[PDB]
Amino acid sequence: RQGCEARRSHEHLIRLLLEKGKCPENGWDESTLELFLHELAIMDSNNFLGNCGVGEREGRVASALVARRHYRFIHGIGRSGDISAVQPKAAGSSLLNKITNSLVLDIIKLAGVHTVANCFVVPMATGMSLTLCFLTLRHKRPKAKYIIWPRIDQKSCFKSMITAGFEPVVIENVLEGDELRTDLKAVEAKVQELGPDCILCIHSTTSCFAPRVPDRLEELAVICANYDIPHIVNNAYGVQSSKCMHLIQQGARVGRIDAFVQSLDKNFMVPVGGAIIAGFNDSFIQEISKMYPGRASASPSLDVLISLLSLGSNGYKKLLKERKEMFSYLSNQIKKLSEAYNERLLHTPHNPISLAMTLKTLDEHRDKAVTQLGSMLFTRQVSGARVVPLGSMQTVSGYTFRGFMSHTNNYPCAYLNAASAIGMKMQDVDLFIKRLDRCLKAVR
Amino acid sequence: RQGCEARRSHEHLIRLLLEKGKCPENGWDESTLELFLHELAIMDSNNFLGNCGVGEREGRVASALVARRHYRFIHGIGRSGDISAVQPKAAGSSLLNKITNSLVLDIIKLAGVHTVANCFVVPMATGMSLTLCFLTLRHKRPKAKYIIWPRIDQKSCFKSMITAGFEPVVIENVLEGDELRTDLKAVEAKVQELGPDCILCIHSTTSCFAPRVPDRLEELAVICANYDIPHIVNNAYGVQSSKCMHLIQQGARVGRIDAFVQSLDKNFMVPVGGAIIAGFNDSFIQEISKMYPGRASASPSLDVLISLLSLGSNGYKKLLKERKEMFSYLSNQIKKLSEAYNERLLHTPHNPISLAMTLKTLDEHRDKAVTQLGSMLFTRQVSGARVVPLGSMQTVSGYTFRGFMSHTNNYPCAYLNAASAIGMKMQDVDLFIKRLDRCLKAVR
Amino acid sequence: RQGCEARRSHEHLIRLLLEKGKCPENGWDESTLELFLHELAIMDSNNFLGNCGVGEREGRVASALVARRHYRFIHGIGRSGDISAVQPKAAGSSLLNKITNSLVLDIIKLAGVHTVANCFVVPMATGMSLTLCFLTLRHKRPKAKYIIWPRIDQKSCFKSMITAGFEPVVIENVLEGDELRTDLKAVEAKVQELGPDCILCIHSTTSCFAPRVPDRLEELAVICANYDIPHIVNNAYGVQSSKCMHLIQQGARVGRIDAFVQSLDKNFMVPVGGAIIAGFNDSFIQEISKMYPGRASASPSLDVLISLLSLGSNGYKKLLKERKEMFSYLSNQIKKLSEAYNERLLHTPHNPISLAMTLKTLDEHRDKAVTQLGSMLFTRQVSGARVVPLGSMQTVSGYTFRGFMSHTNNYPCAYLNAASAIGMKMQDVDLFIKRLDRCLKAVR
Amino acid sequence: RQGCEARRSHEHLIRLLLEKGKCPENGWDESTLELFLHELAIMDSNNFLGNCGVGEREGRVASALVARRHYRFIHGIGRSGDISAVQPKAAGSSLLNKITNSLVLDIIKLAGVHTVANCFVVPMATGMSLTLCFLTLRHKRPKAKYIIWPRIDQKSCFKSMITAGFEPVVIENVLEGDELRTDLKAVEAKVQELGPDCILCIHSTTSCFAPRVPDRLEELAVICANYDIPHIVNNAYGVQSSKCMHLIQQGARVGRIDAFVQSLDKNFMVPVGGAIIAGFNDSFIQEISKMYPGRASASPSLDVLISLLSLGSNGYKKLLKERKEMFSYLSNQIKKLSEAYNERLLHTPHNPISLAMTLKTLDEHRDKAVTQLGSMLFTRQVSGARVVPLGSMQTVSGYTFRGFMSHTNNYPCAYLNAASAIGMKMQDVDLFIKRLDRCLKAVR
Ligand SMILES: *Cc1c(COP(=O)(O)O)cnc(C)c1O
Ligand SMILES: *Cc1c(COP(=O)(O)O)cnc(C)c1O
Ligand SMILES: *Cc1c(COP(=O)(O)O)cnc(C)c1O
Ligand SMILES: *Cc1c(COP(=O)(O)O)cnc(C)c1O
Repeated sequence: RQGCEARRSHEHLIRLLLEKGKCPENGWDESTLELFLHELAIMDSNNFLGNCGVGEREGRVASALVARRHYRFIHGIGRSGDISAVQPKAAGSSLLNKITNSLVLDIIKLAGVHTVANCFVVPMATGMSLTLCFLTLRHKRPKAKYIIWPRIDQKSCFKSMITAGFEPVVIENVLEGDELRTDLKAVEAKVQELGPDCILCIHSTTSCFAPRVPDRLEELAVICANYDIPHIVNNAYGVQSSKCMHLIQQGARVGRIDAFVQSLDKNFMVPVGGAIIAGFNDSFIQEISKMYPGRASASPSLDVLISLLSLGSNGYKKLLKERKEMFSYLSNQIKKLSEAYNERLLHTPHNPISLAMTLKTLDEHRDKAVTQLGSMLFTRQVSGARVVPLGSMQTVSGYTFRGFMSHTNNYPCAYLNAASAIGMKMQDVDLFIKRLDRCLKAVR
Repeated sequence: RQGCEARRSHEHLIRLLLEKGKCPENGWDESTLELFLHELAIMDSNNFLGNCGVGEREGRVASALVARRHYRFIHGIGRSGDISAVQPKAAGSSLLNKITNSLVLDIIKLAGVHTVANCFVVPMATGMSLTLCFLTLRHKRPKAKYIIWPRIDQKSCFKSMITAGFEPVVIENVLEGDELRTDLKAVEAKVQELGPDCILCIHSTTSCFAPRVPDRLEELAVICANYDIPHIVNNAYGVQSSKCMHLIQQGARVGRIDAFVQSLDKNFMVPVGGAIIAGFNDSFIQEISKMYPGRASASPSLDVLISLLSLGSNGYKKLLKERKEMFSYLSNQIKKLSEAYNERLLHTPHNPISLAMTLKTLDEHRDKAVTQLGSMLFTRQVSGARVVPLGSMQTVSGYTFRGFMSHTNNYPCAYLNAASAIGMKMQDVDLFIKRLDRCLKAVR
Repeated sequence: RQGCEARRSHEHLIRLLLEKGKCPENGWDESTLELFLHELAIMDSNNFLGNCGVGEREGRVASALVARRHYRFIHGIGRSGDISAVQPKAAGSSLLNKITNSLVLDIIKLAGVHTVANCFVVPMATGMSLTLCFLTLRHKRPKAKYIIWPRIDQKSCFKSMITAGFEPVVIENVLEGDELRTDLKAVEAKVQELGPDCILCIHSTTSCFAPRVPDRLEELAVICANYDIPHIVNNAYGVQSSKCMHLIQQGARVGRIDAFVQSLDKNFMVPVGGAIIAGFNDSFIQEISKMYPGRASASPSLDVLISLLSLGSNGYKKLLKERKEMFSYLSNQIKKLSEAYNERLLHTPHNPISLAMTLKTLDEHRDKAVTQLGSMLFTRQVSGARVVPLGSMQTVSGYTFRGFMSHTNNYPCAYLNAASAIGMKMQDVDLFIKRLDRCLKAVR
Repeated sequence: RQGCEARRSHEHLIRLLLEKGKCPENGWDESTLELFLHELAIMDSNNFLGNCGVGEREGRVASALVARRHYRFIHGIGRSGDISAVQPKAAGSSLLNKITNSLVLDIIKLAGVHTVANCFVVPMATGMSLTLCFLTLRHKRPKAKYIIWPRIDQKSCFKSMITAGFEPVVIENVLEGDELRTDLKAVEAKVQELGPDCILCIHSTTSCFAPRVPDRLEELAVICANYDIPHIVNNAYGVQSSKCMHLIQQGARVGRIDAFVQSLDKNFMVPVGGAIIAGFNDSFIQEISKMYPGRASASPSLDVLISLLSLGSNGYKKLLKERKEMFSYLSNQIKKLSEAYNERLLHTPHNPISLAMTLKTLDEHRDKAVTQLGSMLFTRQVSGARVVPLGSMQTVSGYTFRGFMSHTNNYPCAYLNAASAIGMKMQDVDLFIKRLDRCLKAVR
């Protein structure tokens, strides 16, 4: 009796997801969730009882291990041409995809950009996703050859411009105290020296390693609005930061932001290889969508859908709150640990995720020591702790960087990065701090 | 006693996979396979006991459902810039990826291209994968604007040229009996009318729907070799066909093939969204690899690795043999079924996968009937049976096709497609034939 | 859409199960099966979304891996008063239990005992289930002290009588050709000698190792009926035999059979640990059930339900046909191998499952050759093959057997056992034959 | 590389388990756990790559879903002669069984009975396991006919004596304040009256529903020792109580305790159906084990092994601490709620798990108000909450109880039960309190 009435309780919660398309506040139980997924998957034609297929793409699976791990979703997302089209052979995977995007939109508002208009998950890394942005803009701006780009030493966002077949105009950053920041004069100087006509867009970055900080999106938004140049923001892991997101929201408010791009794995704790393209003008975001040729994996969407339904927005809020606390906590431990070493926490207030500590007391010249500290942390099972020494030469797609990983040619000292990224735990910091200590003692 | 000695038996079979990198002849038991995968996954730093992470990309997972369905592989494939580089934080996923590619190479030889030099799985559809080919060629051929392309009515392979920012030079096909084939005169005519300098490459297609057939790769290979123009073959679902593959092998032999591109889902019965880029010149295939910006999903590779280890090459040989038999069987049933309807099997011998049956006895003009047959098969749970009526106008990225889906502007009659793609079963044909019959009777 | 009409299809198969309680003719698809189970599990109170529990047995599960591997079925079957009883806290578990027993009833009819009245799965193996039968009979026959038992050398069925707290009266078998068959005169003599009121039951055995054969149930059914003594049949792995089953059907037809018991795993290829108790007196089978104190595991019931739902009655029949055929094959092959060694196949026509080959030409007196042969096969990973030398002495629970494993005190010769049990494949026979020959050559 | 040194880490934890047989202090990671299990399962002969089987019990599994959900453990535990015995065909199952019993021994020490000598998991629930105890005692005391049993109203433990084939001698409890406690004088009187040789055992009970409290085991242990009678303790859910456990430890210290039995699920949050039999005479516990006829399910053993390996001893202690605390909380909260309704918390200090609240102010004589209250809570999805009106009459196995569910013939008042059992959360208490108040307001 209370049996089929128990079902209704899960049902109410699924109806709510579909009819409003926002995250649940509290996460779903696994039971509700898997129920939901089986429901969807049986909607796909490959999962019809007594189907017959005489096509070349019938979603036949050879290995039951493969079918089951994908919850029997096989046909991917989109149609032949358009990636945002309801697949006629896959009603269930189409709806998976629709819901997923909707949930992600919901979170992006929740995270600080309450005026975001439209977004979609794309099964590529952030780099290739940025590239798809550029490939779309080419068709809108025939004359353009150049992408203006405030320097940031990440091989993927840089390569994305070159993979799209454009030329990066590398605007160095300005040292303001400890921070490396947008050189607004140099940016406007280039627009004029090259002409709005010849600029594909300005390519800015929020989330980054200190001592760089998030670009001055407000001012760039204004510049772009004025010269009628597209603005594309690399927000790889900025969704988890209130500062980064408000900055984007304020940019949209006073000027022009055409699209911002975020990594799924970095913001949602899922496997690498997916991303979100998002914007404020609905039709442009659709256009980037339609520029994608063919059907794409449904795997990244499924993960994010699974992850958000289990968390609910309250669970994501909790991860965000804890990242903020873990950031303060990591900073204070590094203030304490540095002072003890006559090093200091570099003063980088405009960067809310990443931190840097001086390594001035290390004789890199005589006995490579900054570098020896590098491999030492890796072996001692510390990861994500980046060491940046002086005088790093790296070549990438032909362009040579001087001072690579410091986002500038001559930063005053070598330092060490650490970050409070989402899902970090207090044990992470304490182990890091203890192991760091141990490592320092063995070098100086 | 025979306990730890039982382990050695699985071990021998894993050692064999690694030391030689070819498929097992007979498939592995699931036990060996999952053992193998757990082994690999524990090699990834995110799965180290007592790891600490202070980075922004630590492969943290929020949902255990997500971790487990990916066998705990989280970090994806490649490094920041280069997709073929051993990820230092993911030794296990790097090796997964290496082995996967190696296995796929092994199969491509087994399938008919015994001189293939190098290949790699890429987590994008075939369309975007073709696009990555073009984006790579741009940098090698600065002057090029045009891609010469023997017509084939598939929105994705066509869009791939435009997404890469080039212009498709659409070479119509020549009607030779029932077959639509490469117009070699028109192709060479364009090379000269435009100049080798201005051609990015020739973009040919093997696997396709009848009455088109695989392009004359031999002759095009010669043309491309002569005018020093790159040759890029769309082999979307050709791996499963001995004719298609030998054709590619013969092309490489007498001339120039730079890369050929295949869908994972269509050739290996896995979820959509992945592909294989392959070639004969090692360094070029590496170059396309390095053109990809950022880390990519490891999901498609895992599926193909899982699928091939379970099948072994003998299992794949068996699927291939059965596709050939199911093709004969499907043809004979359609000869019988057509003759009974005063229709006929179109004579399309050079096409080994797809078949077509005349629908001349259908009054599309008066009562849409060809089209009514279309939705009717869909509702009756038949899929992959394509109906192509006369006078189909479709626009795609600006270009309008006249006679769309017939690969020509004025094909002599409407017809119906059916194909023997891999993993098809005799029940598929018989259900198709029965349901087709039922559908015809209700229209004529 | 096509999507929602899809669920309809699976609901149809499920509805049909619930209504008629019969096995599907054709196996269910995994998707339908897992859908079905998820519906059931959400019906247990521990899986309710709003539930709060303040009891001692609330179905709380600590480990997700444990929860998930049992499809979230936690409460077991029954109530502490009866296992046949519906659990108020677990309507889904309760439903699973009823469905299972119903399907199993179906298959017992299918397999040859078309007049079975009642049965139930009990999560104890065949031995303890026989004990549960004797324990029930105790309260029905206060004076009874003895169980009359035609000898079969298997420790579980023998211990069952002692565990139940009764005294086995071992009745020797009578050599007839090569066969060991029931000594009917000796059985009726013991009845007469001890007096019927002192006999708890007669305990017969159908399935058994050659040269023994299924007891003459018809004659025993007659004796039992005439002397008004309970007849309990050990049918551990007789469900897979039309012969054994027909013999039980015949016994019920001509005389008296109170219960027969079968192993879940031996007859249905599920893990060890469950059984089925069946009978013709519905009231009496209910009494054996109600004699069980407390709740019981639902795991074995779940295993068989999954198995029968995936195989369908057609799948199970196929296994039974394949078993018959492998029996002829294994037999012919052993006829052939024995000749080459001047041994022969013992003629045991009345045993449909198990075969015996003479080992008369190995000198166990002079050199363990028989014994060696056993361990030799064991090391070549042949399992099930049983070697029986002359004059084995085994004491079980204080009772000594001469010629243990031969079911008789003095059997003509040493022999080797081999059987065709459900799921055996030709490879099994060929590998066994090849390895036995290699082993025979070694010892000689 | 770092990868191969990784496996080393998990092997270390595994080695430590095998060597010492103790619970890990900190829980295992799933990856280590699943690695471990896979190693074990490949050690069973049914999982051998080269195996051929020609037997009746070869571990063949028809369904992959069944195979996989049991981690490919198929053969069960033991041999048909003894369950403590190593299976030659299943070294991994055999190993799993030994490890499980060892961990469980560890936890029983941990939980308070530090002098336990021996135990084993048996895949029967607590009732049948008590039966297995009486069945063993039969052969040890041929004259014994009676089981002396201080009354506790729970049908499983009562039926266990009857199922075993003995006659319960029900000893009424003595009202002491609000509590029902053992009537020691009446117990010793029955011994004297019936004679020790006619008593199979005395059967006491620790865990139980308030107002009953754990039997005075110390006094009973003394009596039992003096009169040389076996003492069997029903400890169904007492492992989670330091009090109940200390009381068993004390009884063993001062007098005689032959075995005590506990439920797997009630004490370890695994599914229903398993139990643990433990004692201080190692030889005697071995006899209870060897009295089991045949192979048994390994599922319950697997559940607890997974559970204890994931929790670790630290995890289990945390659950026990949380249970104590929720008891105070639930108690204070019930003290508060009762006052508002002019009811009181019955004073039952000696019962550490279960609480009782008076329902003296509801007129069950006039209007089912007590009974209504029960069904009312049931519909608001409160489970475990038990309502006990005055003068309930229940006949179990032909024995009639007055005031059934109250453990006495005439208890002062109707009351409501609530318990803090392992895994209870504050939400449980708050939801129960809120809903009980809403239900109390309704009835009045
Ligand atoms: C499948 C296929 C493609 C690739 O399509 P995607 O959806 O991008 O994988 C291209 N051309 C043809 C003819 C195809 O069949
Ligand atoms: C992660 C990240 C990217 C994107 O890298 P992918 O590997 O392509 O996802 C780009 N720029 C920065 C600063 C990043 O942190
Ligand atoms: C749980 C319980 C039992 C055992 O019940 P089963 O259903 O057989 O596991 C026995 N006595 C008491 C007091 C119990 O609470
Ligand atoms: C299998 C078998 C049994 C039952 O053995 P269990 O291990 O208790 O399941 C009983 N008698 C015979 C002849 C058997 O083969």
